[PDB]
Amino acid sequence: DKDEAWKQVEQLRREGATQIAYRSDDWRDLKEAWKKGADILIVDATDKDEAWKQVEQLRREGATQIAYRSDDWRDLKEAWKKGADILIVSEEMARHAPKDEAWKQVEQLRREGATQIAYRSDDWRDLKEAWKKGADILIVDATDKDEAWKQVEQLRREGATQIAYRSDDWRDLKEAWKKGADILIVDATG
Ligand SMILES: [Cl-]
Repeated sequence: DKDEAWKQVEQLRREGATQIAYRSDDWRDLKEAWKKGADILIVDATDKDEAWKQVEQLRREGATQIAYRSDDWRDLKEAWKKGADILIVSEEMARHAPKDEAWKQVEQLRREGATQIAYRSDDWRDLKEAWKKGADILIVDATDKDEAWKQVEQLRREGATQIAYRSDDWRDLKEAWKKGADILIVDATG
């Protein structure tokens, strides 16, 4: 629900968070979240066609940290061309053309100015290996909050510099933040 999701952004802003993220398929929803305190606007392209047009509008509106969630490297490339600077990928990307072709293609983009790769997983080893191969942002997606907070904590101890965590509940996001997460993704897509 849009109203409740926006409220999560607002409460996190009131708590002092400065790297709030917001995930939606709709640029108008993302623009409102931006107004309310979200700095990272995640365009959800997971089941949509030409979702890079959402990136185009957000670019026009003046947002500077637009992310694009896709496991299709050609689609991520087009999103980058349309103004996305954070490319959010997962294990599903290595599905097609095995031998890191997809990963390697997103790595070519990472060499383009401030372009960053974010890798999401619910699996610790997956996340660690993605970090080793050059992921800039590590999104802890385990739904066992106990396991997720242990992973946020260990990433901090191991020196990961941009740990992210996703929830539909600002209270969980605040707990992740306290434990070392810097990027707090409000995600009411479910
Ligand atoms: Cl995401």
